[PDB]
Amino acid sequence: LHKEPATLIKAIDGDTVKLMYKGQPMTFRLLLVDTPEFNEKYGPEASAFTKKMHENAKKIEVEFDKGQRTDKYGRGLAYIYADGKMDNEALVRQGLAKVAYVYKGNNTHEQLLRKAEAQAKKEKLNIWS
Ligand SMILES: Cc1cn([C@H]2C[C@H](OP(=O)(O)O)[C@@H](COP(=O)(O)O)O2)c(=O)[nH]c1=O
Ligand SMILES: [Ca+2]
Repeated sequence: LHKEPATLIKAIDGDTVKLMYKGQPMTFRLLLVDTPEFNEKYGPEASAFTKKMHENAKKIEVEFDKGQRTDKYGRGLAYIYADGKMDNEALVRQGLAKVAYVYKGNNTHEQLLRKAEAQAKKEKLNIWS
């Protein structure tokens, strides 16, 4: 798997973001995670966490997995990195997302994320308190 450039266009919520990728605007959905929707508990905090991660980044990258690159809604499915740090991992480690939507063939970073989730639950963070 490999990292490719992208630039912020705009925040959407905890697990979706609008990025410019290969010079085209696209909505991206983070692989292997589920943040609460804005209107749910820890939804606002998830959206704030991801928004901040992308605003503060000098460099954003997207990394597709081996399988499907777009979902049925036309959203890109990727691991996204902010200054080298994986958003997907960072959300789970903070208890602001669960591991979820693990489909065969797009699951390269599953166990990395599950390790992060175990550590978040151990610490009873956010969604696990
Ligand atoms: C994360 C992810 C979501 N999805 C689809 C499945 C879900 O379909 P349904 O909308 O039919 O439930 C939906 C969940 O996204 P959200 O969690 O953003 O709503 O997006 C994928 O198909 N592939 C994926 O890798
Ligand atoms: Ca969600």
